[PDB]
Amino acid sequence: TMITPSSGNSASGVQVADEVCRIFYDMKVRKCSTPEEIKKRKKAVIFCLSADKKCIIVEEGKEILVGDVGVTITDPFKHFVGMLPEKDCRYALYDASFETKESRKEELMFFLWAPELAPLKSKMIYASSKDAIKKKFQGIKHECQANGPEDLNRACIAEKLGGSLIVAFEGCPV
Repeated sequence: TMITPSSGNSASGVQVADEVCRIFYDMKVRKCSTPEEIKKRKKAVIFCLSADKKCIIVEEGKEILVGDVGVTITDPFKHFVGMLPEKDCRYALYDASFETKESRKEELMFFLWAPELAPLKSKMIYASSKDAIKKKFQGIKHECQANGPEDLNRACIAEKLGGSLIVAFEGCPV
C-alpha cells in the first residue's frame, strides 16, 4: 500500500487566488457600493484550489452573492450549501444576512466545506490552506467547518451565531 503523489498541494501548497483576498473583502455589510448591483457582484462564495490545485479558488460555479438570495434562494444560506456538494470545494465566504441580539447587520462566515468524500487534496491541503486564506481572511467573522452540508446548517449557523446572542437564524428565520 505505497502511494506516490506530487509534492506541493498534496501536503498543502495552496496560496489564495487573490480573488479570495476579495472574497473576505466582500460578504461584509453595507460595504456594497450600492447593493443593488453588489447583489450581483459576488459577495458570497465557495472556493477550492486551482487548475493544478493551489490558491484558494473557484473550482467551479459555486458562489452566492446576496442578490440571488430571493431568486433560487431567499436569504438563508443552505442553498449555498447546495452549491457545494461534497466532491469538490472547501473554503467559502457567504455574505451572511442575519439579525442578532445586535440585529440584521450581516456578518459572513468562513466555510471549511470539508465533505468526508471530497478529494484528499481538499483535506490535506486545507489543513494548511487555512492560514493562506487566513492571510486574506483578515476578518473571517466565522471560521465554520462542515464535514456534512449540515454543519453549515443555518440552524447550526444559528448556533455559531445563535449559540450565543443573535435574533435570526436562531430566532426569526430559524
